Amino acid sequence: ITAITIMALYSIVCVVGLFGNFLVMYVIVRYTKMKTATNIYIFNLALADALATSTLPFQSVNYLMGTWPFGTILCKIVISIDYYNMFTSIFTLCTMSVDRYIAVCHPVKALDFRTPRNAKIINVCNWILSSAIGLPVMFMATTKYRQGSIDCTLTFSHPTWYWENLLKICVFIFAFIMPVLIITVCYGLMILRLKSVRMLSGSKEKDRNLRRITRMVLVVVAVFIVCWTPIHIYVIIKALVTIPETTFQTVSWHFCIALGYTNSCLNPVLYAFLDENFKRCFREFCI
Amino acid sequence: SIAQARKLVEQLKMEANIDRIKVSKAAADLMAYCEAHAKEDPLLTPVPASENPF
Amino acid sequence: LDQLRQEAEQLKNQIRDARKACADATLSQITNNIDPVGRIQMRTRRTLRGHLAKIYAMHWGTDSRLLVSASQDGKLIIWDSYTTNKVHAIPLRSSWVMTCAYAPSGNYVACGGLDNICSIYNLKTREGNVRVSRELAGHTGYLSCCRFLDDNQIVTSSGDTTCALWDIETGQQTTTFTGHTGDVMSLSLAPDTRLFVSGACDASAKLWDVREGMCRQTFTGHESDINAICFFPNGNAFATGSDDATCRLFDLRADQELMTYSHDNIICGITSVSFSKSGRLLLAGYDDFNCNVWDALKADRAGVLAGHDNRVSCLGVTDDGMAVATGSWDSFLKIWN
Amino acid sequence: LSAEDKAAVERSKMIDRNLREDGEKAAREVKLLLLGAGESGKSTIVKQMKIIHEAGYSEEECKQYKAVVYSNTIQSIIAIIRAMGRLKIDFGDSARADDARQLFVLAGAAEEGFMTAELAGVIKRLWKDSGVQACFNRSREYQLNDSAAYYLNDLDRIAQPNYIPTQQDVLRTRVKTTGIVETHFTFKDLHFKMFDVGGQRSERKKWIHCFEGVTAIIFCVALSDYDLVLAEDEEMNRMHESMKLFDSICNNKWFTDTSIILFLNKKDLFEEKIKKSPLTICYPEYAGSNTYEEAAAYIQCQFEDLNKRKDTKEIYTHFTCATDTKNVQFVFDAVTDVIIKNNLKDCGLF
Ligand SMILES: Nc1nc2c(ncn2[C@@H]2O[C@H](COP(=O)(O)OP(O)(O)=S)[C@@H](O)[C@H]2O)c(=O)[nH]1
Ligand SMILES: C=CCN1CC[C@]23c4c5ccc(O)c4O[C@H]2C(=O)CC[C@@]3(O)[C@H]1C5
Repeated sequence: ITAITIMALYSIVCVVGLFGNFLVMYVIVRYTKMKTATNIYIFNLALADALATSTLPFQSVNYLMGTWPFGTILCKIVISIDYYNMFTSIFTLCTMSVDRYIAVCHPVKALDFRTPRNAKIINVCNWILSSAIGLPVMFMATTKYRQGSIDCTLTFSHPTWYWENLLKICVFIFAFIMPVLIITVCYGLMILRLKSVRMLSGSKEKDRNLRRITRMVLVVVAVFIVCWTPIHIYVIIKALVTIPETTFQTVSWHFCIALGYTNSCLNPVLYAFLDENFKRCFREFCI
Repeated sequence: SIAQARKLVEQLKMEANIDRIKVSKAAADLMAYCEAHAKEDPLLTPVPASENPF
Repeated sequence: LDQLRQEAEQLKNQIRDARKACADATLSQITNNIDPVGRIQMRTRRTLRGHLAKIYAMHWGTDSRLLVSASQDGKLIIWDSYTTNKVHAIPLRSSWVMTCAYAPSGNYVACGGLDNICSIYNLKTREGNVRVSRELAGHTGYLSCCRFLDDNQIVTSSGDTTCALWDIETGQQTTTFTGHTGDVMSLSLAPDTRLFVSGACDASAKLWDVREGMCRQTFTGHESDINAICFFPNGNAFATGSDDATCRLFDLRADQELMTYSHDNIICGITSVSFSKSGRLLLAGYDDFNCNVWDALKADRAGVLAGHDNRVSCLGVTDDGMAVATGSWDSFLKIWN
Repeated sequence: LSAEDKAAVERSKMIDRNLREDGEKAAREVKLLLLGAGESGKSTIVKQMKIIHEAGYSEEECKQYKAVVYSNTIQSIIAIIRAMGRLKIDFGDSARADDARQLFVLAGAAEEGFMTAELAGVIKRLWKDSGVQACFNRSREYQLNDSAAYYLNDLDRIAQPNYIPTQQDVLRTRVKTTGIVETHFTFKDLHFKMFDVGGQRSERKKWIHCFEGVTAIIFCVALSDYDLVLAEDEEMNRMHESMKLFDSICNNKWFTDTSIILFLNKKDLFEEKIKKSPLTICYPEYAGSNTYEEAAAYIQCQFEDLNKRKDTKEIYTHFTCATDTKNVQFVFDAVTDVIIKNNLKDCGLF
């Protein structure tokens, strides 16, 4: 009995996440402030999070019922949007890392790429790359009305042993091996640049905000890594070691799925926890 | 000293002797100038995109 | 000896009841029938970026396309606001500059500040780069404002409570305007270029004749230092902005204040004032990161120009009146339509 | 989009490249703002930083100060003579009245100090008079130049026809300026720009926000002003005026993150003045002894108590004698080391 008393928490978390993401999208549009490249990157991350959390009730219907009456195209877009928010969140955080690298470590030439046109181009082409790598799961999504249960998991053409694990390996090596390594080496370069020598006696007022932004980006990256590592290592050890099934293994899997999904709701309260740009708007509207 | 104390008295002497028109007439003249040149003020009548160089 | 004040005060009373004698109406009472301007919003069409310190003063041009802006970083940038370019970047001998000016011919740029020297830089060298041509000296205080009259005469104001009219070629003070008991902070030139007003920290604005050289009228009413002044476009009124968070529209013919522009929950001083082409809209730069857009006849807030991180410090409306340029301490100029 | 105005864009790019280089250079320097009341030694500190961190003074720069030195000596001796009228002091000799009249006769010119043989003789004769020395010894009852004794004591070598000012002669020159005086030097691989607004006869409020963001404020307070008086109301002291000026500057909203370095200047006069004039003239509530160490510590304590942000910002106090190159050098080394370690404290990770 783990399905009747568990849907309320999922529904509350998903509605709080979508409300926070909607409030984030609301406070960047047609405002004189909220224009810089990092903030529109946070906009892109928030819309990806909103797209992730909008499909939480539609996924939870099959758990709270055991039947999938939604439709063929309906599961064609929920498994495709799941590879969306996994791939483009670590690539948005990857472009945040190279944005901070070209700002602090790099010289004043940072005022040659900070223009929002290049940031929008980077965001659009990043989504293009994510959709180009995610079109196979649009192509190969269907629902099978099996006698044991109903399922619409991803299938493969000519499986042998060349298409059932190469996808898992390629996803794992292009979600944590590729971008987290460059993120970690970029923060290493950032810390050595910032703490090998002293700092110039410049505009502290316009530098404390930059330091706070870098701190918030580092906190976002750290919470994303700690909330997305266990599910990926569980996937790898499931697909390679293939341990025999157990009750506590299933409990661990169902816990780590929610731990992976909770990033979409943790982020809007995270970057608004300590930041003066959103706090006065929140205080004005909360009255 | 005495020269400074006499300078502002001389200035107030030459300042109170001017002719003052009524507030109503001057304000009406300001109003009439406001309507007379209102059609050539792009801030009052903002064209969206046609003749604005910006 | 001590009986000069007891008749200076009766001269003041004569002035005040002569003003009250001809005050049978007011501007707000007769403009109850003119239609309101509604809400006048303006979008930032251009964002002139490239300064690295607090911009302190800017001035437009007669061609209404180029402009000059002076910043704390010792830079006079002569821009090209159509394409957002940087035509010139003049380095200053002293980075302490509080005012800048573009000549109406467009061939000269004045700057000045805490160095107490008004530097006239020639833009049409006919040989090479922009270099200094005149260094007008003689002030004993910070240069607060300077407007060109033509290529050979300039009017400046200083913190030694005097204004001056300089001949550039001889380099001397042709005329000196005294009478202020506080530091002059801003002067505005009349459109007919024969009179000019100047507001000082003694909470008063004085009207001066350039050709003769004496004060004619002294307008009071403000409760703090006047930081800004601007003639109404017909040359027969002028608005003043002060540190007591009010603007005032004084009239040279009625010799008194007609209108006050103020609102509750506004406590910051006014740094700049300017008028539109027709003078219907009065633009006032504030210290609360906003540039209010008042109606000069209804005394109500038509619009607001937000978008500056730091204090708005200088305003400018073009000769053809299309755009408003707003400088600020966050090193950004903004163009509005 | 394939236009002819590519030249304007390239010129703008060259402009912003040069401007970015200049901004990088300007962000990598230490800005010191010298503040304080009048006759507190700010310009002498400027000249000392010129001496230490540059070539000093050349033959032309020394020879251009000779007329100003002569004018300062003439002004100090005229002030000393004219103080006899307001102090009612009899001359030691009857010929000193004729000497004073002759001094007024030869000081008719108001362009520059001449200091001919006759002027040298008359000032030397007036300098040995007991009444003149007595009037100089009661200088606290009126206004006198602080370098009067130094200039008039070596009057024999000053008044030579081929006299060239030395480092101390240029250094102890009381000269009036109008604009802001800023000097450039380099020290400990750091460029220093120093500013002074002492000659700025204006309102301090209207430009004190122009120095927001400076690295340090060196507030020069002369210790020898405790026994002096102000000749405007006969109820205000120069030390109290300097104290309230420091209270304004230190607790100003523009200097929240500025290092305040107090320079308690003219301690060498304070040592020779504390033995005779008590500190109770300035502070009526003083209960300590009339010794130099306790009095200097008390003035430092009062100036530190003028602060209202002791738990956030620390005032770095140093005693200086601004005409001593070695003491100024040592105090400036301490100041630069404090600035450098506070800049390392500004370096952090987040
Ligand atoms: N005996 C003695 N005299 C000193 C010392 N330091 C400075 N002075 C003198 O004090 C006067 C005002 O100086 P200054 O011009 O800088 O004023 P200011 O710019 O602050 S308004 C100058 O004539 C200096 O010789 C010192 O240690 N000992
Ligand atoms: C934390 C939830 C994100 N999920 C996305 C889809 C999937 C998944 C993840 C990682 C890599 C995959 O290839 C992959 O496909 C799926 C799978 O095989 C089971 C685990 C997941 O539901 C999970 C994380």
